[PDB]
Amino acid sequence: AFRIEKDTMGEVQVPADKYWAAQTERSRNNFKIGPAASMPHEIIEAFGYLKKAAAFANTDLGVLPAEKRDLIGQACDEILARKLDDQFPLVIWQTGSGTQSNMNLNEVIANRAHVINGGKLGEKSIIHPNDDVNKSQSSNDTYPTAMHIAAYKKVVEATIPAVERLQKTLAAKAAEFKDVVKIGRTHLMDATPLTLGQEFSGYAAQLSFGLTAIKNTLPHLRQLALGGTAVGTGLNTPKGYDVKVAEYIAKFTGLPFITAENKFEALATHDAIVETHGALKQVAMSLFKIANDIRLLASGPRSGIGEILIPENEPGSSIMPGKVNPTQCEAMTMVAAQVLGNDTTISFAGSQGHFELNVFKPVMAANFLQSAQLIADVCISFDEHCATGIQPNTPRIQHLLDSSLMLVTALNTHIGYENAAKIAKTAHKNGTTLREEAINLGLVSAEDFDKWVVPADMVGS
Amino acid sequence: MTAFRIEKDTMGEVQVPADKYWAAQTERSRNNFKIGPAASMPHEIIEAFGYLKKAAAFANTDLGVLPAEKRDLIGQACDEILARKLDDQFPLVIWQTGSGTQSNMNLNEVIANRAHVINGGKLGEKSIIHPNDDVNKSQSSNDTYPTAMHIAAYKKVVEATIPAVERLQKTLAAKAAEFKDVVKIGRTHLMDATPLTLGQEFSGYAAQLSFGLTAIKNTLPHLRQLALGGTAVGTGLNTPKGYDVKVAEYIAKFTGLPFITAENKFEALATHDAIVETHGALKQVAMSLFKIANDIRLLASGPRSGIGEILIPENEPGSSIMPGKVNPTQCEAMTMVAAQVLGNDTTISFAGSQGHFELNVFKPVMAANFLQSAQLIADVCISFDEHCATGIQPNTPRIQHLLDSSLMLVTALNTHIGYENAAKIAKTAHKNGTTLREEAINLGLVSAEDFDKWVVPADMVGSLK
Amino acid sequence: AFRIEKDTMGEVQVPADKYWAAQTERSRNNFKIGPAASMPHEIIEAFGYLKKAAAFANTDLGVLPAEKRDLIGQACDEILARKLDDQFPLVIWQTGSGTQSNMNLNEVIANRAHVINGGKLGEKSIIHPNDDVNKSQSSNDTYPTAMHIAAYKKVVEATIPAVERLQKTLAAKAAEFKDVVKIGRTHLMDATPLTLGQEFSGYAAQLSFGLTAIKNTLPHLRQLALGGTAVGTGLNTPKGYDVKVAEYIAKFTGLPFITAENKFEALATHDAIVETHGALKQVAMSLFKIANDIRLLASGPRSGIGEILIPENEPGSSIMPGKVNPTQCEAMTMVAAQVLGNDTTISFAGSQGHFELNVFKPVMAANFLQSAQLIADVCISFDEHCATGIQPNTPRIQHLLDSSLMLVTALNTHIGYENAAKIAKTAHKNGTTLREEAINLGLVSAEDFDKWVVPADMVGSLK
Amino acid sequence: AFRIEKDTMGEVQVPADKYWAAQTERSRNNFKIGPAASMPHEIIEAFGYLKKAAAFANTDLGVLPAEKRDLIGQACDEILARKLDDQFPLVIWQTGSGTQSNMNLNEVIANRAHVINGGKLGEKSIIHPNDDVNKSQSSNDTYPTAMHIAAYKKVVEATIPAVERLQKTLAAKAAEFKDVVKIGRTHLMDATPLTLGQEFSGYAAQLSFGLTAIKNTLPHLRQLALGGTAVGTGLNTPKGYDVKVAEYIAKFTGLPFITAENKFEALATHDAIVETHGALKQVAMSLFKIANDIRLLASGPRSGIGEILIPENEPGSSIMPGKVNPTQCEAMTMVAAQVLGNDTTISFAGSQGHFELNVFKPVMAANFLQSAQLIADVCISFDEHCATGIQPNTPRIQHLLDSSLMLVTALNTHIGYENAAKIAKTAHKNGTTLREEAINLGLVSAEDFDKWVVPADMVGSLK
Repeated sequence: AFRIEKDTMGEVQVPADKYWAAQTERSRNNFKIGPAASMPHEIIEAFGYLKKAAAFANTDLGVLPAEKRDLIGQACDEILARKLDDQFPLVIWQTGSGTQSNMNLNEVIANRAHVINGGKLGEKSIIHPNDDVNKSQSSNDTYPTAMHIAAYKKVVEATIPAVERLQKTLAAKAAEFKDVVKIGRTHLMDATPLTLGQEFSGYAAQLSFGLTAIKNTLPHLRQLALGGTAVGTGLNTPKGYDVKVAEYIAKFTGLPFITAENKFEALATHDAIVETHGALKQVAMSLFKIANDIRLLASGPRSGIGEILIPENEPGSSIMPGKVNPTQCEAMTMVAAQVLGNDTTISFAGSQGHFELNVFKPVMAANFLQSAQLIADVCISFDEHCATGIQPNTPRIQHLLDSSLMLVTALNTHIGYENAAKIAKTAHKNGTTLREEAINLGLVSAEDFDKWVVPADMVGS
Repeated sequence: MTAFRIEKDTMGEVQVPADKYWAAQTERSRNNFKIGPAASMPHEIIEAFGYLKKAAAFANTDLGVLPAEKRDLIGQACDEILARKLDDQFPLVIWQTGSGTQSNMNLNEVIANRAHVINGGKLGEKSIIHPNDDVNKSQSSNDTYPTAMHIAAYKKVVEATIPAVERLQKTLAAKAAEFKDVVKIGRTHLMDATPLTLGQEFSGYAAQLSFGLTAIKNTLPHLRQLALGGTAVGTGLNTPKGYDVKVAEYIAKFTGLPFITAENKFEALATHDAIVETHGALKQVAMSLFKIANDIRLLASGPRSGIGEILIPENEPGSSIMPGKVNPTQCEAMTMVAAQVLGNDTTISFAGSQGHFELNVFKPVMAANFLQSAQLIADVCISFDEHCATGIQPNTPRIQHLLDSSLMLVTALNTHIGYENAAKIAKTAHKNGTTLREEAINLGLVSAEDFDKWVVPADMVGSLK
Repeated sequence: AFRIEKDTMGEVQVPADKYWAAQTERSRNNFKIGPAASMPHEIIEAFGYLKKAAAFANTDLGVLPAEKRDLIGQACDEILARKLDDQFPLVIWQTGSGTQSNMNLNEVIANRAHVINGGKLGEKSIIHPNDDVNKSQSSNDTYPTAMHIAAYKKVVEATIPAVERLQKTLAAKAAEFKDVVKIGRTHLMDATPLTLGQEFSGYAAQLSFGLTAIKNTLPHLRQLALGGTAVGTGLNTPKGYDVKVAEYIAKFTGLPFITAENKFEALATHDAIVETHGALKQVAMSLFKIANDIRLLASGPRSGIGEILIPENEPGSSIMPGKVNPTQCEAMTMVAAQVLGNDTTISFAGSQGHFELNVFKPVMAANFLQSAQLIADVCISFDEHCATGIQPNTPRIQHLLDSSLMLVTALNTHIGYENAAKIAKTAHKNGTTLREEAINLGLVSAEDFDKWVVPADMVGSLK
Repeated sequence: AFRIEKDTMGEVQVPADKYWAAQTERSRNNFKIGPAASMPHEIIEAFGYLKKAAAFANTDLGVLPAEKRDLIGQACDEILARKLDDQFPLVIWQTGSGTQSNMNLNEVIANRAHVINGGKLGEKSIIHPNDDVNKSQSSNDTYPTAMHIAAYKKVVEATIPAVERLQKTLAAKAAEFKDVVKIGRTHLMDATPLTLGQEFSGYAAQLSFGLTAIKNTLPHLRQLALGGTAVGTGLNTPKGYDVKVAEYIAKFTGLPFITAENKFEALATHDAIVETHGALKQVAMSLFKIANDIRLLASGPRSGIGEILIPENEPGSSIMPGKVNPTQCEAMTMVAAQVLGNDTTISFAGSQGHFELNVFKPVMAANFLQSAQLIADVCISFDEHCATGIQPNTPRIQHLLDSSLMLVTALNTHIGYENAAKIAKTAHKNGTTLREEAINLGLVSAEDFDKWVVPADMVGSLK
C-alpha cells in the first residue's frame, strides 16, 4: 500500500501509486490545516512553466544534459495539460516560502520522468529532484516566480478583459440614456437634474480609471525572481541564467516576463503583489459603489426609488411570492467586501519580510488570485445578467424629476440665493409647488418662472 | 529667539530652552522626532502619568524607600499637571520611541525640575528630586506607559463612551415605544417587503446598541489590569515587595476607578491585547452605528423624490448652491466616525501582533488610535442624540401610501392559498399596474371576504391569529 | 440528460438525476463566481438541523401534517449524515440573503422526500418546497440561523478546544522552564533577566485572556433568528414557534441555542458575527506574536539567537542542504494574517445592512467559518509539531545572559542610576566585566557585587 | 460677546470679533466632535487657491465685477499668508460633503472683504457669501477640488522628496558596503552569503518601485472637479469656466492641474484618493520591512544579531542605565501601521458614495493628508538620525558569516545535494565545523574545501 522514499531526514512511507516522494508526504501529514490540497492550481501550473524553463535554460548553458531536459519537459507538459492534478496534495498553510510545494514539483517530476523513461515507481529515479529538477534553483526564487506568472496571467487574461467588457456596457448605456433627464441626489436628498446617461458615464469613467491603475502595476508584476536562488545572489546559477530562463517563461506563457531588476527586492518582499492588489482593491471599491447605485435606482417596484428596470433572473424570496431582488448587485458588493479584506491580509503580510526572504508567500498568492478571479467572474456575471439589460422606468423618472424642490437652483442667477431659498422653503412647508410660491411670495412672475425653470436646460451640454 | 541653559543625561550636554521645566531627554526627543504636529502625545496619557507618578511616590514612601518630603514635592508637581497648569511642558509627539520612554522621561524631568522650584530652588540647579532615582523609583517606561494607556483608556470608555452610547440607546428605545402603533412597509434587498411597525424597526437599533454596550463592558476586566510593578521586563526588578498591589491601590484612590494590578506582568508589557480586545468592541459598536445612521438618512431621504418615511430635525442649510436644501448631516458625521474606527481597528490589530520578546514597542500609536475611537464615538453619539435621534417623527401620510402600495402584502395569503397562487396575484398586479385585491378577484383566486379577512397590515406585524 | 422543473418565473432544464430543482439550477447557472459548490458545508449541515426543527415545531403547533414532517426529517437526517453532499452546487457569491441556498435545501428535501415515499424524481413532490419544507420560514431568518448554528458549533467544538490545548502546553512549558534564567530583550536590545518559564507564562496568559474574550461573545452568538420570517415580525408563524423551534435545535445539536431577543437586530445585522470574529482576531494577533517569538528564539542554529530547540520535522530548503526552518511558526503567522483580513471583510459587511435585512450573509458566514477552522487547525498543528517539543539551549542561554551589560540595573537601588550608567559605560569602553569596573571605581566591593548582581535574584521584586 | 448673523434658516449668535457668520457658527456648535478646528489646514489653504481662481475666472467670463474679484483675492491672499488661521474653527466630523467648511470660506472671505473695503464687521457685506464668493460653485465640486490640490501638493512637495532622500541614502549605503560580505538569513535561519551592500540594494529598490507607483497615480489626482457644481452638470457656470478656473489654479499653485475628464466620477467618488493612498500604503509596507530589518540587524549589543552599528541618539531606558534603542526604526514602523489603517478607512469610505455624491470627503481628506505628511516626516527623520550613519560591525559580521553551516551550499555543484547535506548535518550533530567534517567523511579534500567554500565567491553566479 506504501513504498519507501528518503530525504535527508530519513525514510517516509509514501502512497505506493503516487508520484510524489518523502518531502511531499511529510508536508501532507504535518500541515493538516484547512481543506486538503488548497494550494491554488494556478501556482502548480506556473511551476510547470518555470520548471520546464529552468531545464531548457540549464541545457542551453551546458549544465544539464538534453536527455534530462526532455524528460523534465514531458512531465511539465503533463502537469500543464491537467494530467497530474492528483499529484499535488499540499495546503496553502505550509512553510511560508512554499519549499514544500517546490519539492512537490521536484519529486513528482523526478518520479514521473523515471516512468516516462521506462522505469518503475519505487526505483531510484534517473532524474534527481534536487540535483536535476531543481538545478540552479531555490524555493526562494521559484515560488515568487510562480506567484508572478499566475498573478500576471490571471490579471491580463481574466480580470482586465472582464472589467473592460463591463466598462464598455456602462459606456454604451451612457450613450443609450443620453436624453433621459432624471433627478440628481446628493446626501440622498433631492438635487438638480442630470441625464441617466451622465450618471452611467460616471460608472464607465470609474472603470476606465481603474483599468489604467491596474495596467500601471504590470511592469513591476512581470519581473521574475528566478535566478536569485537562496538569498538573491544567484549562487549556483550559470552566468546568463536569469535572462535566459525569463525568456523561456515568456515564450512558453506568451506573456512579457523579464528577469527582476533587483533579486533581493524579489525575494525579501512581495511589493509587486501589494502594488497590483491595491489597484484590484481600487476597482473593487468602484464596483461596490456602481452595484449599490444600481440596486438603489432599481428599488421598489412600488415603495422605493424605482428609476430603472433591471433583468428579473430568479425568484427573490422563499416566502414573499413574486418578489425579485437585485441579486447580481449583491454578488458584486460581497466580492468587493472580500477584496478589501484580502488587501488587509496582503498588505500586512507584505510588511512582514525578514532579512533575505518574505515567508508569507502562499497566503499572499492565494488571496491575490482569489481577488483577481472573483473580480473577473463577477464583472462577467454582472454584465451578462444585469448591466446589459438595464432600462429606464420613464414615468417614474419623470415624476421624481418634476417633484424636486431643488429645481429652484435654476433661479439663482435671476433672483439670488436667498430669494430662491424662500421659494423652496415655502413650498416645502405648505405642501405646494415651487411655481405656486414664487407667485404668492411676489418673487418671480408666473411668466418668468416658466421661462427660467426648465429641467432639460439644467444638464449642461 | 530662544534663551538656553545646559541639562545633561548619560549621553552628554543638551541646550534646553531656559524657562522650560523639561531637561536633556525631552529636548533630544523634541528635536529628533519632528513627525506630525508638535506635542501630539494625547493629553489623556499625560494626565494618566500625573496620577501614576503620584501613586508611585505614595506607594514608595509607604514601603520605606522614598522620604515623605520627596513624595510631597513629587505630588505637588503631579497635582500641577493634573490641574492643567503645565500643558506647555509636554512637547513630545506620538511618533517617538515605541515604548514611550521619552514621554516617561518628560514626566520625570518636569516633575524633578518643577519640584525643585516649588521647594525654592532655581531652574538650572541639579534638582533635589532625581528624575531616575526618585521620580522614576521602582519604575520603567515599560510598565508606566502601559499603565498610562489603561488608566486613560478605561477612564474614557467608562466616563465618556459608555454613557454616550447609553444615552443614544435610551432615545432609540423611547422612539421604539413612541412609534409602536405606526405600521410601515419593510424593505429587504431594498425591495418592497411585508409590514413592520416603525417602533419595531427602531427596536432593532436600540437592541444593537444594548448588545454593543454588553460587548464593551465584557472587555473591562482585562482593561482595568495595570502593568505597574513589572518594571524593565515584567519581573518587578527593583520594586519593593508589595509595590504592585499598593501602587494599584493608590491609582484606584486618586482616579476613583477600580484598577487592579495585572495578573501577568509579561502579558502586560509584551502585548497590548487588552487594547485590541476593548477596541474590537468599540469597532463592533461603530459598525452598528454606521447601519443605524445609514438607515435614518435613507428613511429621511427626499423630501419629495426619495423615501421620506421619517422627519428629522433641520439644523442648517445643506448646500451653498441648492437654496433651501437640508441634509442628514448628523447621520454623515456618525458614518464618517465609524469609517475612522474601522481603520483604527486595523492599526491597533496590526500593532498588537508586533510585540518582540519582553516588550510591545507600538505603545503610542495603539494609545492614540484607541483614545480617538473612544472619544469620537462618545462625541458623535451625544451629537446624533441631541441634534437628530430625539427629534425623529413619522411622516404619516407617506408611510401609509408606501405601506398600502407594496405587492408583498400578498404574503398574508400564503397559508390560505399557497405560495404559487399568491405569486400569480402579485405578478399579475405588477404586469397590469393594478391592486392585489382587484387581481385576486379578477383571477377568481380569492373571494372578497377572504382577501379582506386574510390581508390586514396590522395583523402582519406578529404571529398568526 | 435534463428534466423540466418550474418556478413562478417559468421552466428550467435541471440535470435529470439531481434532487435540486428550478431555483437551485438558475442560481448554479447565474452565479458562475469562484469554484463550484463553495457555500460552506457547515451552513448546509446547520440547515439540516433547522429544517428538521421547523418541521417538528410546525407539526407540534398543528400547521404541518405528521406524514410530511416525517419525510422532511428523514431527508434532513440524510443531509446531516453527509449522504447528499453532491446535491448542493451553489456558491458563496449568490444573492446576499442566501435565498438560493435556502431554496436548494427546500428543493432537495422536497424531491428526496418524494423518492423516500416511493415516488419518481421528476414528478411534482408530495412535499411542496415553499408551502411545506419552508412552512413558517424565510431565507431571512433561516440563513442567519444556519450561520449561528455553524459558527457556534465550530467555535465551541473546534476553535476553543484547540486554543485550550495550546494554552495548556504553554502553561506546562512555563512550569518546565521555571528555573531557566535567560536574558530579557526590549526593543530587540539586551535587557535584564527573566526565566524562560516567565516568558512562556506571558504566552499562556495571552491565550487565557483570548479564550475568555471568545467565551464572552457566545451569549449573543447562540441567539437564533428563526421565527422572524420575512422582516422580523414573525409573519406566518404559529404562536410559540420561535421558542419551540429553538428548543428543537438546542436538543438536536446539544448546544444552548435560544430564540433571539430582538428579531429585527437578528435579520438587519450580523453584529454577533462581528462580535465573535473580533475575539477570534484578538486570539490570532496573540498567536502571531507567540509564533514570531518562538521562531526568533529558535533562529540559527549558529548565526542567530538560538536560545531554544524546536522539533525539526522536514527539510527546510531545496538548495541549502541540511537547513531546517520553523515551518509551524510560519503556518500560524500566515493564518493570523488571514484572520485579520477576514475581520476587515466581516466588519465592512456588518456595517452594510439596509432597513430590515443585511444582505452580506454568505460572505460573512464563509470568512467567519474560515477563521474559526484555520485557528483550530493551526493551534492543533503547532501544538503537536512545535510547542510540545520546545526545549532550552542551556549553554547558549547562559552565554547570552552573562553577556548583558544591563545586569548593571541590579545596582541602581545601591549606587543610583548615574553611578550604574558609569559602571556600564566603563565596562563597555574597556571591554571588561561589570564586576571588574564596579570594584575598579570603588562603587561596590567584591562581596557586595556578588550578593547584589545575581541573575537568579533579578527575576522577582526586592527581598 | 456676540453679534447676530442670519442664514436662510434664521438668526445665529456669532462671536463678535470673528469674520465667520451664521453657517460656520451653526457647524461649530452642532458638531462638537473631537478637538476644535480639526479640518486640515492644507484643505483651508487649497480653498484659498480655488476661491481666488473662481473669482478670477468669473470676472474673465463676465459674471463677477472686477471690484469684487479684487476684494475676494485680497482676502484669499490673507488666508494663503496664514493671517486668518483663527477664522476656521470647524471639525473633520461635519457634513460629509464639507458644505460647512465651504461656507466657512465664503463667510470669512465676504466679511473680511467688507472690512478691507472700509466697512464694519456685522454690517451686510458688499460681497455676498453665496451669490459672489460662491458664484459658479458648489461644496460638491469645491471640496473635492481642495482635496486634490492639497493631496497633490503634499505628495509632490513633501512625500516624494522625503522618500527620494531616504532612497538615495540607501542606494549610497548599497554602494559603500558593496564589498562587505555577510551571512544571509531566510526564515530567520542561517543561509548563504550576500554583501551588506546587496542587502541595502534591496531596500533602495523597494523605495524606487514605490516612488514609481506613487508617480503613476498623479495623472488621476491632478484632475479637478471644479465646474461640476451641484451634480456634475456644471449648472450655473458660464461657458468655459471649468478649463479657465483649472488654468488659474495651475498658475497660482505652480502645479499641473487640469479639469476632470468626467465631473460625475469627480463628485460621486474619491477614487483618485483611493488610488494614490494605495501607493502611499505600498511605500509604508516597504518602509515597515526596511525599518524592522535595520533594528534586527542592530539588535544587541550581545543578545542579538549586531551586524550593523546605528547612531546612538538618546538614552533608551529610564531604568536600564546605558541602554540605547533603535528608536528611529520604531517611529517608522508605527507610522507604517497608521498608514495601513488609514488605507482601510479611505477604501471603506471610497466604496460608500450614493448617486451623485460621495459624502465621506472630510474623513478621506484627513486620513490621506496624515499618511502623506507622516511618511514624509518619518523618512526625513529616519534618514537624518539613522540611515545616513549606518556602519558595519566588521568582526560580528565575520563571525556570523564564518559560523553558517549553509556555506556548504558552495559544494552542491561539486559533490551533489545529498553529500553536502551529510557534511552540514554531521557538523551540526558533532558541534564541529564544515571543513573538519568534509575532511573526516572523505567527501572533500582540505585543498578543494578551501578553494570552493569562499564566501566572496558565493555572492554571484558560477565562474
